[PDB]
Amino acid sequence: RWRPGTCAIREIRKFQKSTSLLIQCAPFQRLVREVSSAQKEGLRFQSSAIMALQEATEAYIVSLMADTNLACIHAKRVTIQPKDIQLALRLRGE
Amino acid sequence: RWRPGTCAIREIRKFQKSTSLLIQCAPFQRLVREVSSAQKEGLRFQSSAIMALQEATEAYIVSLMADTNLACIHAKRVTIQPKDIQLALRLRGER
Amino acid sequence: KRSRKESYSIYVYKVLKQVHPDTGISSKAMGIMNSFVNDIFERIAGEASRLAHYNKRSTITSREIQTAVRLLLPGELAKHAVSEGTKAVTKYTSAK
Amino acid sequence: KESYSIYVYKVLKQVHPDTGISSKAMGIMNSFVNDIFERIAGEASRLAHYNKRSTITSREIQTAVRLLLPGELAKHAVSEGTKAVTKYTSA
Amino acid sequence: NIQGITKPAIRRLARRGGVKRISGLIYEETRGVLKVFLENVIRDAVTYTEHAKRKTVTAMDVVYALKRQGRTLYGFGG
Amino acid sequence: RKVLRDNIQGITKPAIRRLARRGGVKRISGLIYEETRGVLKVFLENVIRDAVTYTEHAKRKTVTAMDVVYALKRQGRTLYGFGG
Amino acid sequence: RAKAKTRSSRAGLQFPVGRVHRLLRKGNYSERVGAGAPVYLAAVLEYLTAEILELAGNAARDNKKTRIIPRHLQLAIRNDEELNKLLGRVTIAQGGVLPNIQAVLLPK
Amino acid sequence: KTRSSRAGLQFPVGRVHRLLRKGNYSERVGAGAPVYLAAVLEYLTAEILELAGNAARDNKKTRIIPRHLQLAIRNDEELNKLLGRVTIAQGGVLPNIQAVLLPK
DNA sequence: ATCAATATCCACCTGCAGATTCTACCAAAAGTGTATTTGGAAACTGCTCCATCAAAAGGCATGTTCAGCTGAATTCAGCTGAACATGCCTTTTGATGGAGCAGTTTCCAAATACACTTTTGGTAGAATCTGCAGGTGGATATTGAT
DNA sequence: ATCAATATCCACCTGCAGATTCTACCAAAAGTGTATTTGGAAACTGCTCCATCAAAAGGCATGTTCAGCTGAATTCAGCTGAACATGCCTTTTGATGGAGCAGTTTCCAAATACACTTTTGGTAGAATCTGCAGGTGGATATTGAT
Repeated sequence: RWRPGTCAIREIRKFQKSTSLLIQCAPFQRLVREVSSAQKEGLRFQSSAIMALQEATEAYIVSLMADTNLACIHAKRVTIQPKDIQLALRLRGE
Repeated sequence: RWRPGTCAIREIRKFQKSTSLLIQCAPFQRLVREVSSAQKEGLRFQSSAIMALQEATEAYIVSLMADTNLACIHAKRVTIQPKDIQLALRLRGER
Repeated sequence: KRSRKESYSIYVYKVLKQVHPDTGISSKAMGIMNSFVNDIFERIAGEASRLAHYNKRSTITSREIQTAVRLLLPGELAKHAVSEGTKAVTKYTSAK
Repeated sequence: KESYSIYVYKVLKQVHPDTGISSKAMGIMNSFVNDIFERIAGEASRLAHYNKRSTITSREIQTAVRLLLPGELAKHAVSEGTKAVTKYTSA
Repeated sequence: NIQGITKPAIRRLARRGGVKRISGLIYEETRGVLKVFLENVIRDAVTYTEHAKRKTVTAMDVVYALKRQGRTLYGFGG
Repeated sequence: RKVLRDNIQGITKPAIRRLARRGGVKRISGLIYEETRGVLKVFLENVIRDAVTYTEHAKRKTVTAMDVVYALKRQGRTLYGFGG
Repeated sequence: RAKAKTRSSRAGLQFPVGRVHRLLRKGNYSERVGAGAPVYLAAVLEYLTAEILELAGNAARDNKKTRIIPRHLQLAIRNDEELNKLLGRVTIAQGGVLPNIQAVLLPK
Repeated sequence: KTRSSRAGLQFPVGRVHRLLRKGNYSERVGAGAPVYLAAVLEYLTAEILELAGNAARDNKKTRIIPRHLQLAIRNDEELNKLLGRVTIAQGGVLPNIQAVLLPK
């Protein structure tokens, strides 16, 4: 039986080596059309256009996760907490 | 005798209420000309132009101090340390 | 050998007397105002130019100014801004 | 509709005569070239307006390159640009 | 339907970011921040499309919407 | 002009203390002042670099305030109050 | 002829629509510039200046002064959410800062 | 005989000239400016393509994919400073795990 | 520290389906060659604005002490999150039908760019006012010790 | 809770540095009248997008255990803030020299606008390579017991 954190660390290598989409495409399009119809009904989407949203969201959130983890390392911890996410957004000029 | 931290807290109020320059103008003007002559000999400055540098540097450093102090509050301390500044610079998208 | 240069000082003073007839304004604050007006004008005009180029169109109508205002101003600022702008445009078109 | 694919392919055959490139990477390259062209042209236009000048000479492009490229890259960029300008003017 | 973004997907995104340990209370703040970003981007993109007098949202509209927020994206036409 | 030497000594410790007090800091470690002067000098070098480039393009020996405003705006730092 | 009324009076504004028109033409934004664009833009500029000037005037009177100085402008911009979101990337000379001390640093 | 060959470039000086004129950047456009700009663009493209090709050799592949571009940009100092505000589709990220989280 | 034993990657080989590379043509930019304008470079010069330069002071920085209070270091109990196994269903992948838009062309009514001529509001001093900066004095609020 | 001791607001006064108003010009909008584009309206034309439907599968959701991690509680050495004496240097203010801008004029080397004449890169097919997904075998790393 593997130690806790070991299967997680060697997972980090899998995802930092791969580049494929890390989000299921079907739920992501469901949400995109939800918000799009929330701002304007009867809007259509290019197949390429929705792929652009997934890449941008993945990159933004990945960077946010790295910065949150930096906030934890600084706070002398490993477990990320919502106390850390709101710190990153506060220092990001956002 | 004032208790430690009290004279410091009431300092924050005065300096956060005032707007005047918190750095002596002569040493700041000496350094600006140092760097400018470091990049090109025989360069002059408008009297107003150096005032522009001081305001921008002061504002930048004040904002950096506020974010560093936020990093300290998050790390559960009050004393700011260089371990906190390099965190702020890393998250500001500038370092 | 004495020169001249245009500025928005007089109009800012007119608006100041509009909203607060008693209050004055310093020269430094006037320079702040000029820089602010120029920055906003540059932002709006730039986004308008990009909007024009994006549709293979070479002209700038008030529609592009309206959409740029909708893009650059956050919320009720954009709502009231569009309201006053449409009011002024509809008042100007009638040429009354 | 125009695109920079062929010229990117030419430069690739210049620096790597055997190696190919995927279509996604080609789109990356085109997007990059357009973004950089936009940066340079924008700073050049602003520099033109700042001096009540209505024309854009290669001097403004040189100063914009010196402003937008950080350090070790701007020297090489200015060298190649002035090289191309001299080689074009002299013949 | 924003709840459709599953927990293991957020775990994978965090693991790509280099995080070792994840609290359970993270997922709420995560979906919230994602929803804010998506709402902003879709707002600007839909304005870009609605100005062009069209009903279809092309990828260039998204690229412009992101570029307005200081987030250049390559790979879809600019 | 002059072979200046040690002008960083002009940024006093109590001056950095005052700047930090404006930033809302209550307690300060001794190791702060070094990193402070470092970051300040780096920022100043960048801004003066861009301003001197603007001047050398403007065919002049004097660095006006508009040059500083442009240099700051290039770094995403708009400044009001000296455009006129 | 038709006796001249300025464009500002025809639109009911305080900002000169003609000067904005000249800046739009000579500004290298587009080759041709419509007729309603300078009216619209001058209207928007007037509205925003009125906003920040009213805020600065009230903030100045709360200090019991009858003349707007840069500090009043900084307080007026930083105490509002939307204006601060618009000018987050801006600093004001002679401006000062917003008085804010975290609750962790306060006495107990 | 073309301007691109007369200047010793691979990028079309004519296309840059047309884009500069029709782009609403300035009323007048110099003659050496498009040459200069096309030269700079060619140089930077050559830089990034050499870096990506070398990274593809380190991966032992003969076709440039977005991952090679991301790795080539993020491993270089100047290019990373230039494109810090940019994301690359199909790109991934730089493999980096903090030293605090490792065993031993 | 060793050591046996999984599990887990890593290195090299391998076939193939899908992109990739190579070919055969043309509207539209690119190139050449005149007929012109024109911005801007060159030369003075009028003149602000910068750079030194002096000097006392008094405001502030420096150096040293001392104590209180904070950051660092340690222990540890409880719990939260990871690992793993399970089974079920939501996702992908493939294929069709057709419908609602974009996109292409064509042709004007309307809007805007120019080319000149007057009419002013805007700007730069001159001449006036006038809130604000320092400086006192009183009345509170705050802080620290019993 | 009291009580002494500072630090802090608040108002007032006055002289003045600066904000305001008044006046005299003048660059630039406003007005008149042509000449030029262009967005847009109408009609097609394909073309991606949306909506279903099946099936293979692998990822998701659940539940259980357990280990390591995080928060709470304590201690204390050392560090940093407040204080005080000492002395050093940054501020104001005036005046000059002159250097370096701005402003003004003048005249080409260069840029623009067109009229034709080529060249080409873009689009739509025909015909090849090569990383993706696996597969073994070896090389490491982990985890657990001596």
